[PDB]
Amino acid sequence: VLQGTYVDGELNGPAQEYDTDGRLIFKGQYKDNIRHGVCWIYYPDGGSLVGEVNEDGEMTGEKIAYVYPDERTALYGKFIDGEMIEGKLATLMSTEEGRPHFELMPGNSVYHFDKSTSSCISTNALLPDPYESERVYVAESLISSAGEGLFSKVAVGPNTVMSFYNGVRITHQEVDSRDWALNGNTLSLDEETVIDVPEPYNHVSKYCASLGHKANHSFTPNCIYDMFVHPRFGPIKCIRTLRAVEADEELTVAYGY
Repeated sequence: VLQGTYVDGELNGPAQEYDTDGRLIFKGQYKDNIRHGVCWIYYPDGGSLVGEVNEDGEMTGEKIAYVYPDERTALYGKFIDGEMIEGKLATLMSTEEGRPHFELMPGNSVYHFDKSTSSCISTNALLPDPYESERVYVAESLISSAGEGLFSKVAVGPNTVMSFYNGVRITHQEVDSRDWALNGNTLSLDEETVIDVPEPYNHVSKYCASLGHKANHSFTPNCIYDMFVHPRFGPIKCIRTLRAVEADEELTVAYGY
């Protein structure tokens, strides 16, 4: 559903778009039937993309931003048609009138869209996700037979995205062909895809771009796997709290597949 102001057979002025479940997914304005000015695109997971659109109404420019679900942490910079070419870490300081004002964080790390393949998990296996690194850490699990576990660095309420589950993308068939010892870290993304963190990447000294594969299974979990559109990893899953969680609590999830 689209709701917009129309002047002379054409959309002109404020407009909002909802998806089937009724979630607001876009807020902006149109000019001559084309999106115009500063527009906001919201993803079901709470993340968003904001910036002045180009003349074809596309999220293309040098001052576009992807904003994480805390509505504060952002990756600011060059995007073409919504795909991040080069984003730098920043903080959304305020939104006077329609527009966001960003403050860059110190540092030289730049981020870009880097969806994985069957073989390659990442062009920067050791560049941590900035939003996740402030929320969780890996340490020895309190489940005895488990080994390492994922813990919260801070206290947060229900429905909070804490970690991302990225990995190589392979087929359900390949996973169901050879077996068990190699399937420790597989998660079904969709009917056609399975995400896996194999080989040497299962260890944080070798891969720490995302840490979701570290959460252990539990039958009374405090988190859940959820779909997530990430500006660097693409369509993946994230780990979201099911209830309030205190600082240093182990995060556990129900079986995915």
